[PDB]
Amino acid sequence: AGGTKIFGFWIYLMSDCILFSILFATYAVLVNGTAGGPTGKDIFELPFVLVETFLLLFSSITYGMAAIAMYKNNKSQVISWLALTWLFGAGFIGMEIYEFHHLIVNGMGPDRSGFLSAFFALVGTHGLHVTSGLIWMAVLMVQIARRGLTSTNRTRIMCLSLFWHFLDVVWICVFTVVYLMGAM
Amino acid sequence: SHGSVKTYMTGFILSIILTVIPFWMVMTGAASPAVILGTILAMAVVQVLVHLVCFLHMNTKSDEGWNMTAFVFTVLIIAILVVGSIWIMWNLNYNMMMH
Amino acid sequence: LSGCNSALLDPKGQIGLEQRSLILTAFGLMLIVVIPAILMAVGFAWKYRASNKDAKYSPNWSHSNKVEAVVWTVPILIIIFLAVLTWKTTHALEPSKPLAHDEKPITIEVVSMDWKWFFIYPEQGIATVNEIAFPANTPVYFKVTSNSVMNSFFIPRLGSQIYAMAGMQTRLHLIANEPGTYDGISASYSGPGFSGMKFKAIATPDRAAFDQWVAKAKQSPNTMSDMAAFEKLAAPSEYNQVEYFSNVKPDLFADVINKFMA
Amino acid sequence: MFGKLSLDAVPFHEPIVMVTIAGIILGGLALVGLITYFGKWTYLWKEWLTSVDHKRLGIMYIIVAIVMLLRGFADAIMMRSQQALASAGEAGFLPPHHYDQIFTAHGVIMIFFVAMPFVIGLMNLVVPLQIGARDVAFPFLNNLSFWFTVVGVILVNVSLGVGEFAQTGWLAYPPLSGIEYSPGVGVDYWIWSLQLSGIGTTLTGINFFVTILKMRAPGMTMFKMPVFTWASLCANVLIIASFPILTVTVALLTLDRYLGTHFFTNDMGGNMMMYINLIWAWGHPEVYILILPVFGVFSEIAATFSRKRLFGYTSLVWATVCITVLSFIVWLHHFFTMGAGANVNAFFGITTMIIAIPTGVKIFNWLFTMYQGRIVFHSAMLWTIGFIVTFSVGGMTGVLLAVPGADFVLHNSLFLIAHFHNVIIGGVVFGCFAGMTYWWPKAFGFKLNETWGKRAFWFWIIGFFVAFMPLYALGFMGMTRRLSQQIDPQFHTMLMIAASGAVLIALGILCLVIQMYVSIRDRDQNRDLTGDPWGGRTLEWATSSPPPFYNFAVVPHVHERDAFWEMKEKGEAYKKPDHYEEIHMPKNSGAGIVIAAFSTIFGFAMIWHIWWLAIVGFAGMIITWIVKSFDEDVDYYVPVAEIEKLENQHFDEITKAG
Ligand code: HEO
Ligand SMILES: COC1=C(OC)C(=O)C(C/C=C(/C)CC/C=C(/C)CC/C=C(\C)CC/C=C(/C)CC/C=C(/C)CC/C=C(/C)CC/C=C(\C)CCC=C(C)C)=C(C)C1=O
Ligand SMILES: CCCCCCCCCCCCCCCCCC(=O)OC[C@H](COP(=O)(O)OCCN)OC(=O)CCCCCCCCCCCCCCCCC
Ligand SMILES: CCCCCCCCCCCCCCCCCC(=O)OC[C@H](COP(=O)(O)OCCN)OC(=O)CCCCCCCCCCCCCCCCC
Ligand code: HEM
Ligand SMILES: [Cu+2]
Repeated sequence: AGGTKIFGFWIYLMSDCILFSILFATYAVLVNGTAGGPTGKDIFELPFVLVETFLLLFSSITYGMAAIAMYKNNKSQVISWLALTWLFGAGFIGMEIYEFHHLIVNGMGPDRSGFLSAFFALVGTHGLHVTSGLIWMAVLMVQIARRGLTSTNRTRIMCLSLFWHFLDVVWICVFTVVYLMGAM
Repeated sequence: SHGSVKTYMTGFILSIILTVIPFWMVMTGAASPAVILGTILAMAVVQVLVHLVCFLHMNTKSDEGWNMTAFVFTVLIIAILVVGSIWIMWNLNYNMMMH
Repeated sequence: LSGCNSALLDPKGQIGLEQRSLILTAFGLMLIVVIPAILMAVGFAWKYRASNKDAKYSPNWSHSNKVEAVVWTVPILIIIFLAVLTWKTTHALEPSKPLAHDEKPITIEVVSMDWKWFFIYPEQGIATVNEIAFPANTPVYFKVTSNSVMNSFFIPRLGSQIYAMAGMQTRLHLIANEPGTYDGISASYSGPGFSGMKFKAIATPDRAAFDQWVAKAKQSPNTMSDMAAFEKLAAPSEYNQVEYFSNVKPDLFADVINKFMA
Repeated sequence: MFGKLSLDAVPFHEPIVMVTIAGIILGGLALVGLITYFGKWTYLWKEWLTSVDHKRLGIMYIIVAIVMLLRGFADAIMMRSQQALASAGEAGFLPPHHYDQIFTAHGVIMIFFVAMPFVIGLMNLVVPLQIGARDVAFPFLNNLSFWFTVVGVILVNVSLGVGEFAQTGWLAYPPLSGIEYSPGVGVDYWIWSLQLSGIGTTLTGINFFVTILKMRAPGMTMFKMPVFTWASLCANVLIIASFPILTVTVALLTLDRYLGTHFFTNDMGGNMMMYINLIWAWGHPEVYILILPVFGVFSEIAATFSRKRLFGYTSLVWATVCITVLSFIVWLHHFFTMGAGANVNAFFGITTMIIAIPTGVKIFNWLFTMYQGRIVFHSAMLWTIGFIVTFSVGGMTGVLLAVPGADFVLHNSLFLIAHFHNVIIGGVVFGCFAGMTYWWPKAFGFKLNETWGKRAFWFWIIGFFVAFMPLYALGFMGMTRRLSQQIDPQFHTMLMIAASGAVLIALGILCLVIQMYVSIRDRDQNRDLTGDPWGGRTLEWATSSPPPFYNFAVVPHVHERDAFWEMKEKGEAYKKPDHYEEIHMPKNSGAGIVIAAFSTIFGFAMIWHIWWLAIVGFAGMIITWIVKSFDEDVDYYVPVAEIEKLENQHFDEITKAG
């Protein structure tokens, strides 16, 4: 039964790797499409990008503790370590929408250049993936608390372990190709 | 399959010495841009590698082997669609200037 | 797979004549593995069909080597010589590569407007729509661009084609070895009225006949001497007939591209 | 309703599009009448629509393709007539506003909806049967995939009814598809029909990958699988890897058409060459998603009707695997004329000829499966002998386009058109018709009529060479794709011969309908009982005529390559076991049509700018999905009594005719 879905979800994650790859090529070309607008060094508040990363690097260790607790059959600890993970992902999403709001209400929106478009669609897509992961983790804690740690909810914790840790793997390529390699 | 509390807290105490060093070099300025770009990219592959090794626990013994195989094949499709597209659109942009 | 008096199999240009001898080389480098493959599909389906009790029936014969290695080396020994030929011709028929000749190229700047072509002569100063002219046995320098959706400048009887994008200068080099009036078209769909982007490349027999064509071109009340006159020749129209303008603004082709780049 | 929707969007004064949308609204309602009269609405909800069963989903995938092969062909036979009228004086009957919606809605349909769910329709019906599995790895994801293919049909079959379709070509290009040169909702119908059908076909490429990998019988190694399963495995690595390039190249166009971004415009940073690059980075790999499962349909028809083991099994597998990886480094041969250098044109022009060596070795392996055999001339083998002749020419003229020196004069022109019709009509379409008549006894129980299947081949292959060889002599005369007005009268005599060939194809589609009708009527005489009508070799011929809902009562124990022709050769075929065990089958789920029905609302609202409705549709797609996870009843145990009954019926049918 299980394990076949985890492998299918890993294959979906590979398709997702390629999806994000297409967005890293569109940004690699349109990074200098900054016609009369703001270049990379001008809008990237680098400290604000660091605090995001540490809100997502904690979002992987706090889930790892949830997986360890699930392997220890400690449902209460699973909920406690999943509720804390949803609190760092929520902070990352809050800072992401705050950045996308500081950019839009100052004219530097997605329709200003080819750069900001290639920047709002690459970081914005990662934000959409993270918020989908948050919707998934919230609709999963409802099932862990309701039923328990049944054979169908142990797969969803491991199917989310791949998805949630992978979002922090893409981010290692996001702050180093968009923010670091841009504000350099 | 399973990851101990030592698999974590060793990919977490190592991923902070890889999310600070580039975020410090490229921030305060410590070397020539030819070495900064190499550091923030060599440490950007080592961190992804340590994540794949200790967060999405990825051995060769999973799924009869089709767990590292699918990834290694997917990297070959990214390195072909990215390096290919960048090469093409560098040859296309140059050949359409005001020569 | 036919046409003895067609365009591509009877070109009148050097860029076109060296591509015909390239199509006829590939067509013949592949009839070595296609004429057998089509002859074998018919000769094997007949000799061994169901009722021919005169052949060998061996339903235990999959792995061979004399028939597996010689069948996986003729495609290779063909593609190899079809690959070095590809490389040599590609590095010789490139659009950007200037033609070798002891005569200065006549630069023509091609703006693909909305369902009409616009040819600027920056040296003579004339700028005609839906018609070019250049002496035979004389290279030309097409600097093709677009004012609208992506078109494709194509003169089938003279040689290659090159796309045309809004802010972008793509270069093409053609030459007419014989005089005449060669048809031109747009080789990429461009919208409702794309079927009317049809110009005529009048190749003059000598230079004296080309100067007298510029003469009749520089004898018109029209005048393309401002950008507000170019934007007048941009109202979406179809089947634009030949129209000769007059003294043109210097660096006009550079002003068309320098509006999708600001 | 709200948004841009209004009666000024339905074509009322246009005569042609008024009869059509009054015929489909008449046919689609006569269908409801026929269904409700016979009372077959409950049976068409508990058995077919809400069905997690690869057999009943691989028949509903094909019914869509067949019922839209007619919708896509009427686009052809009309733009074949306009070019025959516009070439000699008369203006015609299709103004350039209504013709440009024809060659667009004909490439979008006959690729994504007549060729894609006909290749997937066979990879669904037969692949779970060959490997010895009782169902795909993810049953519910298969019903949802199908209903996400239909959700892209209710958006293209409605585009001619309310609004218009794209006027840009089947791969709508950036500067012409932007909101400044195509502002009407014709590209939004092109966007949300390929997007809501790409999300659905990516999930069906993950099914058959995991199915072929981790659902095989106990003993079928990766080098004992059937060649159709191997090709359907290599054609899903091209779905998982390439279709993500489509869900972005389209999604980047929506933002360019909705939020006013500057991805693909020509001003303020946008490169309108990045779309032409990405859409072909997917475009090419997508043409090997269609031709690889057809390289399997023909690998088993030749090895079956010739009564001979497939020549060089281990050389056909190392050709499909090559083509699977060699199809990602060739995608630039579609815009050789764009203006790239001489080192990238020539590089992408060599790697697209190296991909012809595996295809040649594949074509030559089939020639030696027929070398020393007994080639039964059943209509399914008639296509294969015709597929070789109709695909060698296509490949020959396509490698001649792979030369970027001969691709400058043979770019978009009536020489390009007839190559991807030579390799599709001679390829995919022949394979989609050779695999439809070869597995028809395994999908319904009776055998297709033969004296009409033969007449359906001699009009499709004769009506091709007399309908596209004229479109081969026109590329050398200097014609262009997508011409519909005032065609130079020099192209006349070649466009009338090319029109009198689509009439023979139409007669070859009428023959298909007559064949289906006669075979469905006279089923009680052309009936297949033993489950092995042709003398097959793979495991799908070990079942009954229609294999039961569970494929195999006991999962077969494979020991050799031809898993069934090896059991049937040694005698261990049709043997009855001692004790059956209850099967663990999935449960028919009706939450896949609802996620899809809630997706047409989202698409039809994002097209017509109905935001209050797009929000509701999007929520309904992620509310029927949240509540589907709380459904803790998704499987049931098929008891041993029903298995005993079915197996005893089958063994009775066998032993009474031995
Ligand atoms: C089923 C789909 C399909 C298939 C299988 C093919 C097969 C091939 N196609 Fe075609 N194509 C397909 C569908 C399309 N092609 C297109 C366009 C297109 C273009 C663009 C040209 C231009 O820029 O306009 C090129 C260069 C090719 C080349 C090829 C090649 C090299 C193959 C090779 O696979 C063919 C190899 C087969 C051969 C060679 C076997 C026969 C020969 C034998 C017996 C082997 C012996 C060995 C040698 C001869 C090498 N195709 C388009 C454009 C869409 C649009 O814009 O309209 C489509 C849809
Ligand atoms: C905007 O313009 C457009 C259209 O306008 C027409 C479209 O239709 C379409 C397609 C939409 C559709 C609803 C068309 C789909 C339906 C069809 C039939 C497609 C056309 C098919 C063909 C040309 C091939 C033939 C296919 C068939 C299924 C034939 C149907 C079956 C039969 C028996 C037709 C009979 C025709 C005959 C000439 C023989 C009949 C003669 C007799 C029975 C003799 C006795 C006479 C009587 C009256 C009893 C598009 C996409 C479009 O863009
Ligand atoms: C913008 C459009 C995006 C479209 C959808 C994304 C938005 C919301 C994402 C989905 C909603 C949140 C998560 C789903 C809700 C509950 C899912 C769940 O129950 O998880 C358990 C399930 C485990 O599998 P199982 O339990 O067996 O499934 C049976 C029934 N589902 O888990 C599963 O195996 C299935 C769940 C997989 C999660 C997929 C999430 C993908 C995120 C995609 C973001 C889109 C980004 C846009 C890209 C375009 C490019 C510009
Ligand atoms: C950019 C597009 C924008 C368009 C708007 C957004 C569209 C979303 C609206 C549609 C909702 C998404 C599809 C809903 C179903 C998702 C698939 C699913 O439910 O997974 C089920 C599968 C297990 O199901 P199974 O084992 O077969 O048995 C059934 C037991 N419940 O679980 C598995 O085994 C895992 C295998 C697949 C994992 C999830 C599949 C894809 C994830 C969601 C797709 C979201 C689409 C976004 C981008 C598309 C690319 C895929
Ligand atoms: C049934 C016989 C068919 C006929 C008569 C036919 C006819 C045509 C015609 C006339 C065109 C446009 C020619 C032009 O652009 O000038 C065309 C384009 C096309 N056809 Fe077909 N076709 C047929 C079958 C198919 C099949 C089977 C497929 C794929 C499965 C297919 C896919 C396409 C595509 C992708 C285009 C490109 C449309 C565009 O330019 O946007 N066709 N067809
Ligand atoms: Cu291709």
